Amino acid sequence: EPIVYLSVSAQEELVPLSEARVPVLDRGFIFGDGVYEVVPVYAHDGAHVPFRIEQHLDRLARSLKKIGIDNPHDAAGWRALIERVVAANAEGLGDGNALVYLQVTRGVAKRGHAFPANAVPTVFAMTSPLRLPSEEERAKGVRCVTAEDRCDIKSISLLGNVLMAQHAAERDAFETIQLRDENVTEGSSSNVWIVKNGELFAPPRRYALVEQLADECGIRFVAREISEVELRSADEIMLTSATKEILPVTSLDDLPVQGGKPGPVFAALYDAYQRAKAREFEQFDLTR
Amino acid sequence: FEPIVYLSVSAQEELVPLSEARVPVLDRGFIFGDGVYEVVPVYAHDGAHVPFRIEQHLDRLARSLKKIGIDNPHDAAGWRALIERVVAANAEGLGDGNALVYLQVTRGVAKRGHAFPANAVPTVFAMTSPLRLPSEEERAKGVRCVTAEDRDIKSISLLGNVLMAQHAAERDAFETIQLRDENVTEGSSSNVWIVKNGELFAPPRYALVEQLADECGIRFVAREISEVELRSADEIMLTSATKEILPVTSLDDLPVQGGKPGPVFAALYDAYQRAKAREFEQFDLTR
Repeated sequence: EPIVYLSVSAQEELVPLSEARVPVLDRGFIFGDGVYEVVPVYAHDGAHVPFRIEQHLDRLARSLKKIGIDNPHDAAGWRALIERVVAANAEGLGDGNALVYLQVTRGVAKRGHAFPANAVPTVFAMTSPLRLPSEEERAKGVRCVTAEDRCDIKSISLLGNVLMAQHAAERDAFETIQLRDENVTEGSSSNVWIVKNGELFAPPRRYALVEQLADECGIRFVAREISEVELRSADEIMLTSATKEILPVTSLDDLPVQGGKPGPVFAALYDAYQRAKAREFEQFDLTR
Repeated sequence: FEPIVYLSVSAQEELVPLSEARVPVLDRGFIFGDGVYEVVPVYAHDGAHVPFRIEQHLDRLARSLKKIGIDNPHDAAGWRALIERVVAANAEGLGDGNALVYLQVTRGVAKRGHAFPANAVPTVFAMTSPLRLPSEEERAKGVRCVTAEDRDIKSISLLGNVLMAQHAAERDAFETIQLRDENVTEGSSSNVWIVKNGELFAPPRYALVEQLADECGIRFVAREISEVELRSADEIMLTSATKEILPVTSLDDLPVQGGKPGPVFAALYDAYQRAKAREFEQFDLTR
């Protein structure tokens, strides 16, 4: 059985794999909020010798810096941890090649996208046998296929969204509205709508609920690209999400949205949102 | 009041205090970010807690699971019952406040490998949390937003890489080489190199393969590699810490040139082994 190292909330253990478990609100589990590095450790003369250990640890330090996690160890500290985990697995590795897998996450906190204040990184390290490609694979070569490089789903690979939410928090902002090719896409955790001349717009697929609310109110809706210039000259801007319901945006990059007050299309859609709730409450009361 | 959460791992389920709820470290939600989530608002009304648009939320969940090839653990009724259960277990704690239910499904626990594991059993996690809706003042005054560009690092948000590794597996291939704007980017778990007229190329930003090239006298250039250039390359290679360097001799069922590994591969592979040899000799000397 693999013996692994795990440090969570500043407590560490070196345990059989079957005993190693992480809290469900670790941001590595909820948000994919972490980095990893793999160090090959080659069998040689009855020892296990890490390869390019300094370059790998330098890359890990750069990955951590890139996402704002303070490195939990200096180079000597990581080497010692690697040495420890390999030696604890000596019998299982035998004289075969191995790899050391290192993972660091932003740690455990209440679920929320931006960086939490009081978080201590989680560190996981394990070693497993490494089977290099065969003489035959090397002699014959391998087969590859091509595909288009890869959004439409709510996945838990959310490091992107985390960084955009942190981007907003750093600027004392509620949300980051993202642009691609001078067109509006979405917020880190919300959908974006605009109003011009009493009509409602969203980027091309919309969202059934808000479309239904617009319909109810007699407000025309069209999904089409919204340019950055159109966003900055909108009559209203709104955000929606399950947890935000619908909210007006009245300042954008520190400039006011039209007069800086919420507008009448926001007021109409917000009241319609509350009627949609009222109707579900009434259906609930009837069944009850 | 300690929140009570639901957890199902490797086909075993429990309803436990939050402080007791933990998942195996090799859960693919932890290692690869390989999973989806849904949030259902649960509003306080007349002493009860009433889910809002629960059918729409569960339909989205079902579609997302299907999209990434995870078997859906419940039908709509089953999900509604689980949600009802989790909320009732937390009744005392929610009081007369609004709440949300957070549902998360991952591909489950296996040996670390990017492609889908055989007979994997999905992990399910559900919890409640208080929901504080925006204030009357936030609604009255509105909120402040900023803008940024929508977008390099070895992260554990790897669901895209998983899907590209599985794409190769589905096709009995070793790796998927990705194209963007008809230029090569990278493999699901490797870097891609080509050779043309004895020169080595990689897409623009390995120090190691560049070192190996230099040792061999082989000119290296980082520049965009088009799909056309990839398909007509003299050699194609993949690199990673665990693959070292390997020759690609077939690409989408067409041979790479003659279909056999070429001389630049042979040179770089031997240089890779000399780099290992030197690290061993330095180790032996300090030992």
